[PDB]
Amino acid sequence: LPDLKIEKLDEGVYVHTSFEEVNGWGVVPKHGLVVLVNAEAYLIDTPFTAKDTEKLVTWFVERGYKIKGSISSHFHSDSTGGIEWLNSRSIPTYASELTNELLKKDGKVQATNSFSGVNYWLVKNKIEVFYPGPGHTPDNVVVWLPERKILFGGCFIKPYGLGNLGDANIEAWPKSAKLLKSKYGKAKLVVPSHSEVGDASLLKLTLEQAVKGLNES
Amino acid sequence: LPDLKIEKLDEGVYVHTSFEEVNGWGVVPKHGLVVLVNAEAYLIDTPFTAKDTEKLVTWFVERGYKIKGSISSHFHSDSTGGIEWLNSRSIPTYASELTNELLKKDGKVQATNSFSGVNYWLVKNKIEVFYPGPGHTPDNVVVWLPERKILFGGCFIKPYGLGNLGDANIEAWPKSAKLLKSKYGKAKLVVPSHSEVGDASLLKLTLEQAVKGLNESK
Ligand SMILES: *C(=O)CCSC(=O)CC[S-]
Ligand SMILES: *C(=O)CCSC(=O)CC[S-]
Ligand SMILES: [Zn+2]
Ligand SMILES: [Zn+2]
Ligand SMILES: [Zn+2]
Ligand SMILES: [Zn+2]
Repeated sequence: LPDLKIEKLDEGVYVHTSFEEVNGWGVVPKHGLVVLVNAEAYLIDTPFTAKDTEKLVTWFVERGYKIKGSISSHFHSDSTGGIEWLNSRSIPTYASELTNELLKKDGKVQATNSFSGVNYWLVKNKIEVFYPGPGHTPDNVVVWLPERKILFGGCFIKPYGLGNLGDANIEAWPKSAKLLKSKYGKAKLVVPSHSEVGDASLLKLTLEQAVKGLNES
Repeated sequence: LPDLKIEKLDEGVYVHTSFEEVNGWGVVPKHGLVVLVNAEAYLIDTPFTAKDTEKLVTWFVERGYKIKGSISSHFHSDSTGGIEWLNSRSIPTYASELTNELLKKDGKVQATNSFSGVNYWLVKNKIEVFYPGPGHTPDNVVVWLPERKILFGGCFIKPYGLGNLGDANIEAWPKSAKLLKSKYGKAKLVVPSHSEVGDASLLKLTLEQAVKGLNESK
């Protein structure tokens, strides 16, 4: 129910929070980012709804920033909710190939541009996308911002509990978390989708929950 | 929904973590400490509920420790949630004079013992309470453990964002963070209520947030 929030996180980096009812978890807040790249902006994950997606887009257009593109970390509606609206406005949308396949599998609108592999540059030297392997979902990817040493973990970063295991790969999660931790331990900030912001320690906490998660199975 | 956990942070120093839903912030983790003193133990902040408080108290008595007393960093329930139970079970509870006055204004059970001023020693040469001035709340105070160079920052230490500003004093917070920074810049470990443990750098980060808070508010 709470209204969308837009808080500046660091120079050129904003955190947008939307809220929505989630079967069994009640009202859950979702964090995404809006990266500024020379008068232009990029959305890292869309708000749950098309309305909040537009409010977000509009908020930044009024501040002088054209929306150059949007990237979704995984297929769950809390990262892809506003893709139909964005595409209708001809705004470039991106998602991994695995993500679009899952979106198509569940009867959802897909991103216009796909990509795959270990690393992919949405924007050279400014916005990099990394795939640690299956965990929260088979397709989950993270977003790295070299300049600000900021990492958007999305729904892969689950420091206090693995949450929604509906599409989780609990067998692979610990291996994927190990990979992510050694790759971005240099992170100054880690932004989770459902937890508050922290540092590189959130990578360790996630690894422990995953490990715990598999043992616990 | 996540269960209460008690992890050893140092020698004679544990970190208790409890969770609870908070409108607008989701499932919020809450850190508090448990300092040991000769088979005795003091509670730094209490879990949200009486039940968690009970499990906490037990885990330690169960280990052969007497619960000498408890102290709450500020009035929000994530610090005073179990004062009712601690009093019921006749256990020494402490809260600042301003804290007990706010608890009383909010129709909440107060702490048996109060205290005022800048510095107050819950335990001389071992446990000290300090009041940096208004910030996260008009009453927030911190706890310093001299014998370990460990400072429990409380909900005043908000290194990556100020958080729930409902009772925050935005104008005063930056000066208080300044005072706090210098006063305890010699900390080896700063423990936040809602973030992971770190070192003195968290004092710097908090100040920056506060300042960005006041500038961002005018
Ligand atoms: C973590 O998964 C907590 C539940 S929020 C949710 O399930 C939305 C899709 S990740
Ligand atoms: C910091 O305030 C994060 C939210 S926790 C809260 O608002 C209740 C205890 S201060
Ligand atoms: Zn998800
Ligand atoms: Zn999610
Ligand atoms: Zn508080
Ligand atoms: Zn708090």
